[PDB]
Formats: sequence, structure tokens, C-alpha cells
Amino acid sequence: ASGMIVTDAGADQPIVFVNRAFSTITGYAPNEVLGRNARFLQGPQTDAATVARLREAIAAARPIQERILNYRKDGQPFWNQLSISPVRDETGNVVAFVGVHTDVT
Amino acid sequence: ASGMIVTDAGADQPIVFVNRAFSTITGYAPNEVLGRNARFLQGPQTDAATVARLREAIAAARPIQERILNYRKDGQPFWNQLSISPVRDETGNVVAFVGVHTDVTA
Ligand SMILES: Cc1cc2nc3c(=O)[nH]c(=O)nc-3n(C[C@H](O)[C@H](O)[C@H](O)COP(=O)(O)O)c2cc1C
Ligand SMILES: Cc1cc2nc3c(=O)[nH]c(=O)nc-3n(C[C@H](O)[C@H](O)[C@H](O)COP(=O)(O)O)c2cc1C
Repeated sequence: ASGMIVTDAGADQPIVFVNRAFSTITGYAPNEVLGRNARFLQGPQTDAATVARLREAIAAARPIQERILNYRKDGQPFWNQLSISPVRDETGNVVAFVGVHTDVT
Repeated sequence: ASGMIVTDAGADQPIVFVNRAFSTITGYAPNEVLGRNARFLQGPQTDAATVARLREAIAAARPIQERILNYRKDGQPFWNQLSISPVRDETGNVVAFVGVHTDVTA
């Protein structure tokens, strides 16, 4: 099953919602991630260039997909196939971001 | 501000998340809507042909935009500029639906 992360659009894109599969994949319960930026999933072997592409895409509200090394709550690394898209209203304002992720280890 | 509704993909699309603007626009608190299909926003002056287009688009997981007459919790009508899109994983599976809505009553 594919995880889903919804964040606010501004400040530092705090997580406001995760689905069941997010917890299955990452080992984190919703209560311990809500209000945090999803970058806590990253760790020592995460590719910095991949992180920088995500950072630029979110800043510009551009859709992006990456395969990124993430870490479960218990510290185990896994390959996360991640897609992020902005959610926009009719006037083009960004309301939220939505991420979908799949463990492709 | 623009409301956002997230629903499950399956089983008549129950609401799983709303943002604060959803409550400002509709008068419903999250507790009052979680687990329900968003059609409780409709009422007797809602255009049946618009509802049909929504029904067919959601069943097909096709993005759709419509202006639809909706009703606040206490019954006040408002025009809802609504856009609904599926959320897909890399294999194309629909994970959720996301709706963004604005009160465009003149
Ligand atoms: C909706 C959404 C979902 C995200 N999901 C993930 C994720 O699953 N894994 C990850 O490493 N980063 C994820 N990110 C990216 C980080 O939150 C952050 O944007 C990224 O690391 C770049 O920013 P930084 O350089 O400030 O950390 C997500 C971001 C958004 C907006
Ligand atoms: C994510 C999402 C958000 C929705 N938001 C609204 C809304 O704001 N107003 C509305 O009248 N219907 C909304 N709907 C549409 C109804 O939930 C429903 O799909 C539509 O009325 C057609 O179905 P029916 O004939 O089975 O009621 C939304 C649906 C989804 C999936």
C-alpha cells in the first residue's frame, strides 16, 4: 500500500495528515509526526542532491518525483519512491502539498 | 481562504481530513464531517446535472472542476468553486481524492 503525507503550504510544510500506509512503511504513528516537516525521514546516507531538488521544487510549487533513502522509526534504511505535488485553488494559490510514497526496497 | 477536503479513494469516499478554511466556509467542525461523504454539503437547490458530472468523474478517478450550490451546517446556501483530483502512486493506484473549494457567492 502507498503512503500519503499532506502538509501545509507555508512556513516549513508541517505534516497535517498521514494515511495508514505511511505508518506501515515508516513505523511512525500519526501523533509523533503531525506538525513536523517530513525531513525527519532522512538520515546519514540520504543523497544531498536529491534533498536539494525536493527543496527547490517545493519552494517553486513544482511537481517532483524522487527515489530517496529514508529511515524507519527503528533506524532501518529503505528506498522511498516519493512524488510531491502542490494542491492549488482556482486563483492558483497553493493550499497544501501532497506526497505519495512507496517502499521500493 | 480555500478549503481542502481529503477523502479515501474507495467505499464512497469518506472524508479523512479537512483544513481550517473548510470549517470557515462550511460551518462544520472536523468531528462533524470525518467519515462522511461530502454530499451532505448539497441540498434541494443543488444542480442535479452538476452532481452527476461529479459522480461520474470520481467513479473514473478523473479530475473535475465545478461551481456547485452547497449549504453551510446551519442551512445557509453558498456557491462552492470545487476542484477534485485523484492522488495516485507511481503505479497509477488511486490513494485518495483531494478537493479544494472556495466560497464564490457574489
Ligand atoms: C507533502 C510532502 C511530503 C514529503 N515526504 C517526504 C518523504 O517521504 N521523505 C523525505 O525524505 N522527504 C519528504 N519531503 C521533503 C522534506 O519535507 C523537505 O521538503 C526536503 O527535505 C527539502 O527541504 P530541506 O532542504 O529544507 O530539508 C516531503 C515534503 C512534502 C511537502
Ligand atoms: C475529495 C472530494 C471532495 C468533495 N467536495 C465536495 C464539496 O465541497 N461539495 C459537494 O457538493 N460535493 C463534494 N464532493 C462530491 C460528493 O462527495 C459526491 O462525490 C458527489 O455528490 C457525487 O456523488 P453522489 O451522486 O453519489 O452524491 C467531493 C468529493 C470528493 C471525492
